[PDB]
Amino acid sequence: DVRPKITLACEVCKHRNYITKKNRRNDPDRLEIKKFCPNCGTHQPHKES
Amino acid sequence: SSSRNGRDSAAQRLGVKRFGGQVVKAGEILVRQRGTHFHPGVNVGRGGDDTLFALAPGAVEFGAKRGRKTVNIVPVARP
Amino acid sequence: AELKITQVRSTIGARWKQRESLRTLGLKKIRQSVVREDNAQTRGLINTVHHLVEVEEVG
Amino acid sequence: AHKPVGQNISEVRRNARLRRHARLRKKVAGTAEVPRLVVNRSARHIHVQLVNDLNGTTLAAASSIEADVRAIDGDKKAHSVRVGQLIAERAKAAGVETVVFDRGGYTYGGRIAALADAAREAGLKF
Amino acid sequence: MLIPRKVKHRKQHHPEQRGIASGGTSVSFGDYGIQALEHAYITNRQIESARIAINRHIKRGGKVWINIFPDRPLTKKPAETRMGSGKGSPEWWVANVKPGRVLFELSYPDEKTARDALTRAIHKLPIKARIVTREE
RNA sequence: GUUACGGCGGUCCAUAGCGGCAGGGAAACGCCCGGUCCCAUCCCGAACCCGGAAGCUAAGCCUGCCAGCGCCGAUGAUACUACCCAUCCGGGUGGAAAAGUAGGACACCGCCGAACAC
RNA sequence: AGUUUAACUGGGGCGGUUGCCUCCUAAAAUGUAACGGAGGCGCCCAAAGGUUCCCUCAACCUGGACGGCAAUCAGGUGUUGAGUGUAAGUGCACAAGGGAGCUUGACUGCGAGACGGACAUGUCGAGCAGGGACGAAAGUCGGGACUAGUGAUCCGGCACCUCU
RNA sequence: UGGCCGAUGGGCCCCACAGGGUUACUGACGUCAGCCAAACUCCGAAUGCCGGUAAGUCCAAGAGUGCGGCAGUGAGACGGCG
Ligand SMILES: [Mg+2]
Ligand SMILES: [Mg+2]
Ligand SMILES: [Mg+2]
Ligand SMILES: [Mg+2]
Ligand SMILES: [Mg+2]
Ligand SMILES: [Mg+2]
Ligand SMILES: [Mg+2]
Ligand SMILES: [Mg+2]
Ligand SMILES: [Mg+2]
Ligand SMILES: [Mg+2]
Ligand SMILES: [Mg+2]
Ligand SMILES: [Mg+2]
Ligand SMILES: [Mg+2]
Ligand SMILES: [Mg+2]
Ligand SMILES: [Mg+2]
Ligand SMILES: [Mg+2]
Ligand SMILES: [Mg+2]
Ligand SMILES: [Mg+2]
Ligand SMILES: [Mg+2]
Ligand SMILES: [Mg+2]
Ligand SMILES: [Mg+2]
Ligand SMILES: [Mg+2]
Ligand SMILES: [Mg+2]
Ligand SMILES: [Mg+2]
Ligand SMILES: [Mg+2]
Ligand SMILES: [Mg+2]
Ligand SMILES: [Mg+2]
Ligand SMILES: [Mg+2]
Ligand SMILES: [Mg+2]
Ligand SMILES: [Mg+2]
Ligand SMILES: [Mg+2]
Ligand SMILES: [Mg+2]
Ligand SMILES: [Mg+2]
Ligand SMILES: [Mg+2]
Ligand SMILES: [Mg+2]
Ligand SMILES: [Mg+2]
Ligand SMILES: [Mg+2]
Ligand SMILES: [Mg+2]
Ligand SMILES: [Mg+2]
Ligand SMILES: [Mg+2]
Ligand SMILES: [Mg+2]
Ligand SMILES: [Mg+2]
Ligand SMILES: [Mg+2]
Ligand SMILES: [Mg+2]
Ligand SMILES: [Mg+2]
Ligand SMILES: [Mg+2]
Ligand SMILES: [Zn+2]
Repeated sequence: DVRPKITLACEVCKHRNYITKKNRRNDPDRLEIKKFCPNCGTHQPHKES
Repeated sequence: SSSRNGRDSAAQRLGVKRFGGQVVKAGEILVRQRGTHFHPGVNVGRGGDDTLFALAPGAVEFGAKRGRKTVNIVPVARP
Repeated sequence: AELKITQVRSTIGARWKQRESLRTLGLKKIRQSVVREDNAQTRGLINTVHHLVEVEEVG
Repeated sequence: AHKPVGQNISEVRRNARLRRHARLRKKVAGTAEVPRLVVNRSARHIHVQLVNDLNGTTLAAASSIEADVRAIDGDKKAHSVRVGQLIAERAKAAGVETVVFDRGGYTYGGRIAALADAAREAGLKF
Repeated sequence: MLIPRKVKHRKQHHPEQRGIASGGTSVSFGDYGIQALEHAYITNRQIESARIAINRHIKRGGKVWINIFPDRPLTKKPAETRMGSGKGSPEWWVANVKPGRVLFELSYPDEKTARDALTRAIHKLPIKARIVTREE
């Protein structure tokens, strides 16, 4: 849809903490980022969903 | 016959907002300039949108240096 | 020193700032006599409202 | 007969040096408690000053020119280390311990790095 | 038929005419010229007609100048259209004029014939004017 | 104290810039000599960095002189305008430009560090 | 059978517009209308973000040949006249302009005080706690140079919790 | 808008690879000068506004700001100024 809608989840957490938009046409590979989510209290890569 | 014009924008109400020699308190805004009509000085913050403010009580002071315009705050003497 | 001020024309239809300056001088009704100090500031007042007042100088 | 039809490399070089130092100088707000440590390097000597921009007046400085330091036959790494130690001990005598370093327009590495280290483990924490 | 060949925009606001004409207040180029008196519009048609009147009589000798040039557009809403509905279309171009301006400039041998031609130009012009020479 | 020296600095940053002319290598400055080791070329030791001081101040820098050009700028007037006016019609007091003109003008100054002298 | 079938409108109707952004009109604080003059928006971006570092053009005379007025060039006047994701204005060489290296701050919870708001809202922001990023460090880092890229409330869907 | 060399119209009567619009053109640049602009400003006021100080009306305007009860009004006209 020109710009799909993507959620990001922690690994131990598994909490839909971060949400962001992308161009799926030019990025068919899933998005990887290192970030922070509060409750487990430390940085940790977030996955796509 | 019909017109294709007639639309406009809002009115952001920009422009300097604390004038030279005034007494301003911490976290106070000084100007709202689209471009860099002015330039930060000691105790002045460069905003996320080219806005100017003060990081310490005192009296604002304009002044030209090197042919530009820069704002600064002189801390008024403590009574 | 001292000054004698008397308004010689009515305040009606005059610039608002001029009317307020007249109130400052303290002239309520036309042709009122008032005595004031000869300061540069009152001199400026009279100069500004000169078309409405006449000044008679005493002392 | 000389007719200039272009630009000059060394002239633009000096201008560029001043330019690039300008970025850092812009930020630097170094008071008497936190003066700015300026480093100048030549093709034959190195010079360093410690100044408080508030008055634009220096506090202590040294360079390869002084006879005792020139007495060192080594190269400019050794010269820089010795000069940095002199700066450190002069600053200690004057009573200044914490300062900020100015890249002096040159890129970090080599002689500048040696000077920085020497100043660091000479007691000058910055 | 003088007309600017391209501008930023095809229409301009109403004018302010107040003020004494400063530009070109003194004859310079030729040796004789007209000088207007009162604020007014001058249409491209008027300018061209005056140019024709001057030129065709002067014939061979001498050459003319035109210190003015009609630049600012104008518009007039066609008849039978209730006012409103946006600006009209441009009809003619006009050049402004202020008291004391010089309109035309001539360098021809004889003062009498120069005066005569410029007098016809005056009569064909829309606003008062009069002769003036180079002298201080 | 002097200096025909180098860095950092100032200044409602061109009265301080540009152009032409002449001169400087004791020290410093530049250019400079070569790339094992640091480091770099989206290739190149051009840039940077590094080792050394054989050479030279041509370039650049500096200083001195030149009004060719930039540049600052009177008094005066004019434009302009706050207020008030007279049955429009422009004047009375206050404020006072821009451009142009005589002219001015080839920066000044602070702190440290180098060669001569004490 | 109960109903709906807009307003603006220089009478209505037909046309055109309906929110947002830029400039002018705007009378040198702000603001300030018109079916007035002119233009765009309903995005883009894992980098076009952050940071560190290097560096700066275009204008310019000549052409071992193609190759020309212009392709790449270097010598040696070179001060934005070139440019800066999407219009205009405001800015920008101390870069907001490119390249690279690394990497995620396009963080988490707060927020001194302000700006604008009739109101709901909308904008800016130093500092405090954890962790991380770049740089040895100094420090900068809470999205893109800024200003458009937007939608209230209800009803519902989905995940986690030391709520009932 | 009017002038100036104008090589080179960045080009032409014979195209020589070389003399002239030996030919009235075009002539670019720039320079001499003279206007114009709401979306041009290398300039730039009187006004207006915001901030500080001081005197005055200070037997009070009935001055301001906040809070609280109360309704109107959101059909303007004209004149002077831009
Ligand atoms: Mg969240
Ligand atoms: Mg606007
Ligand atoms: Mg008018
Ligand atoms: Mg106007
Ligand atoms: Mg006439
Ligand atoms: Mg020697
Ligand atoms: Mg080499
Ligand atoms: Mg030389
Ligand atoms: Mg040289
Ligand atoms: Mg000048
Ligand atoms: Mg000069
Ligand atoms: Mg004077
Ligand atoms: Mg009056
Ligand atoms: Mg009259
Ligand atoms: Mg003047
Ligand atoms: Mg019913
Ligand atoms: Mg209707
Ligand atoms: Mg109607
Ligand atoms: Mg109709
Ligand atoms: Mg305004
Ligand atoms: Mg209204
Ligand atoms: Mg559109
Ligand atoms: Mg990046
Ligand atoms: Mg070259
Ligand atoms: Mg960037
Ligand atoms: Mg770039
Ligand atoms: Mg608060
Ligand atoms: Mg911490
Ligand atoms: Mg922060
Ligand atoms: Mg942001
Ligand atoms: Mg940002
Ligand atoms: Mg509902
Ligand atoms: Mg003239
Ligand atoms: Mg203007
Ligand atoms: Mg401007
Ligand atoms: Mg105003
Ligand atoms: Mg005040
Ligand atoms: Mg009372
Ligand atoms: Mg009440
Ligand atoms: Mg009520
Ligand atoms: Mg209503
Ligand atoms: Mg109404
Ligand atoms: Mg109404
Ligand atoms: Mg009204
Ligand atoms: Mg009416
Ligand atoms: Mg009115
Ligand atoms: Zn987690």
